[PDB]
Parts: sequence; C-alpha cells; structure tokens
Amino acid sequence: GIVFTNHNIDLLSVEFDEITKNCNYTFSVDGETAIFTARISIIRNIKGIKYSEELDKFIMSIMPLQPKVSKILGGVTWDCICGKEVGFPVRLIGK
Amino acid sequence: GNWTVFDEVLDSNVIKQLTLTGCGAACGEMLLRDRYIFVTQNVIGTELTSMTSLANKLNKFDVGWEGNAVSESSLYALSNTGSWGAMMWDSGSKVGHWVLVKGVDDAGNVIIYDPYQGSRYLMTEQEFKEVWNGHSVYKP
Repeated sequence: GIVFTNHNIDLLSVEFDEITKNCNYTFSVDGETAIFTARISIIRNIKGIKYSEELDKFIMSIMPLQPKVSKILGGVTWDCICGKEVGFPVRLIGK
Repeated sequence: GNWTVFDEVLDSNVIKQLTLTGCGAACGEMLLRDRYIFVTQNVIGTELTSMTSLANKLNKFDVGWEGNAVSESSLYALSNTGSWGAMMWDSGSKVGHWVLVKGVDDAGNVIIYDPYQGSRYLMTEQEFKEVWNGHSVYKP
C-alpha cells in the first residue's frame, strides 16, 4: 500500500449525561482540540454508542490508521460510565 | 480479507457486491430480505460505507434500524435480534468490509454471509470479535 500520513490523536475527556445519555468527547488532533458528540444506547442488552454523523465520518477517516479506534473509544467510555477512574489523555492514534 | 474462516462455501443465496464499496448495500439488501422487504443493493446505494449512512438508508425502506459502535461483549445479544451487519476491518486494510452475521451456531461460532465472493463461512467467536471493528447495523 501507499503512505497514509501518520497522526497523534488523543482522547482528552469523556462527559456523560445520565439524563439524556448524551456523551461529549474531546479529542486532540495533533494539538488542535475538537469536541464530538455521541449518545449511549443500551437496547435489549446491546451496549451501543451512536456516534453523531460527523463523529462517524471522523472515525471512518482514521480507521485506516488504527482499525481498533472504536474499541479504544468504547472501552474508555464504558469505564467512565461505570465510574472507574480513567487516566486521560488516552491514545487513539499515535505515530 | 485476510481473516481466518472455516467451512466456506460459495452460496448463491448470498448477495454478491457489485463494486468494491458495494458490500454495505449488499448486506443491506440481505438484511431487508430477512424481514420480507425486497430492495436491490443498487437502490440502497453501493457507495454507502459508514454505519450511519447505511442505517439511515435502511430506515428509508423499513423502520427501527440502528447504526452504532457496539461492544465485543454484545455479540450474542446482537444475534438474538436476527441478522445484523458487521464491519470487518483487518490489520493493514485501508477499508472496512461489511458482512452479514446470520447467527451463531450451537458451538458458538459466528455464521457469516460475505458479499465479497457471495460465500457462507464460519468464524470462531474470538476471531470474529478481533476483526469486527464494532461498527454494526442492527434492528432491535
């Protein structure tokens, strides 16, 4: 394959709203901060995260660099929701 | 497509994708077919690759489809709803590949209908969980 330019993308924070189930994610994209939203969805014991349309587009663009990136984001999210202490920042993509 | 499978057979009941990106729409056609809705992959749109865009399109012909990143641990709860679509993304690939998860057999293996060649095969639950990137289209 060709060269895909590498990046450092970190997850800086996860803010979960117990009432609305909304989730605010703050990423660092090579130092530039950006906020994306999602909604937590537990239905018939299926533990899902409904990314916003723009978050899904963003994740799809970096999947070629790290196909595990939703597993990382999801793992952190469920730990946060369950009240575990999570040390941030958490690497999503590194060079 | 380098992931490990067994008992693979060509199966003309699996809908074969018509283009590289067509696997989402091919899965979408089979997902709707299982619910007595008959829409060709061309009408669904063989450019659709993201779970958001695929669930949104299925909800033009049906109702109640979700397109979410799902935990590995929800595999059996997903298959309890019927067939669902899983985005496979193996190491080194620059693209995802949608497959239809038909169910799980009695030994717990995952039964896959794959539109790449139009085949049916099995995967161990552990291997399936590693290659599936969590992105999923399903109808609770």
